[PDB]
Amino acid sequence: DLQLQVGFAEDAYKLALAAVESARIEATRKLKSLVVVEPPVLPEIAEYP
Amino acid sequence: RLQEAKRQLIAFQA
Amino acid sequence: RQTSASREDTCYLQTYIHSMGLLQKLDQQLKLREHFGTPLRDPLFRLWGGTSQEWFLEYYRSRVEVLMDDICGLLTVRVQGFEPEFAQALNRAILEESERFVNELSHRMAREQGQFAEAELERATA
Amino acid sequence: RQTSSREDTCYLQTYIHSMGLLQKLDQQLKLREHFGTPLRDPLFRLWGGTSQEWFLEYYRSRVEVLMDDICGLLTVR
Repeated sequence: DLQLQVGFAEDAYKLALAAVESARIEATRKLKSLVVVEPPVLPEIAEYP
Repeated sequence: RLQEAKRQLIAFQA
Repeated sequence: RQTSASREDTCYLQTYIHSMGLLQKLDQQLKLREHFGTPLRDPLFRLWGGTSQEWFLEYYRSRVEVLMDDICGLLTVRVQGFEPEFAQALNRAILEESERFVNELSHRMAREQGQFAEAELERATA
Repeated sequence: RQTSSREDTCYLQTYIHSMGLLQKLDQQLKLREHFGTPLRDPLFRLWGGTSQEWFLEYYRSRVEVLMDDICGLLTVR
């Protein structure tokens, strides 16, 4: 019974450390990017007025 | 929880 | 087409062809201004010297026509010129730059993932 | 785009014309100093000592955000 209890504790600890590591690595990755079809241009003349 | 379980196991070994 | 539904990239190309970013490369590679300023005989359809960059972009957009077929999903490009060889070369350069830009769009998203993976590997090694 | 669609463009369209972005832009580039430079015309210049709401309205008047529905493309002028 004590062996089963400590095995459950070890399993809980390893799954918890896996979860915290996964959350940590996810929390820093560059998930989304902004692609630029046309970058900002440098105007030569004035469009307005 | 793991610390408490290990403490119980090492206490009941004797 | 994707090398192993695809309207997004054809729309990207439709926007990209008529952009100053492509026009700068095209003029640096083919000297569009020199070719389009040659026909001094008519003043209505020639690129006058000393004109603004915006007018150059407007003239280039007038010369190059892009049409879409949604029911068939095909993009047709007609490029005008004052010599046939120049028109063919401009069309070829447009197609090559379009393919390069399409690939570069995904490569840009891949490079940051590569840097992130390198940093993760470094910390794991430590 | 997602690195491994129509919602992030909406978030961007709302975010570009927001005061939270405008305060960062002013702290970075000092838009208030630049938009008050032309003293000759009074219609299109940012008068000194104006309300923050008026500054936000002026910024929304200057920066223009357009979106191609069919394409999902956002153009900023």
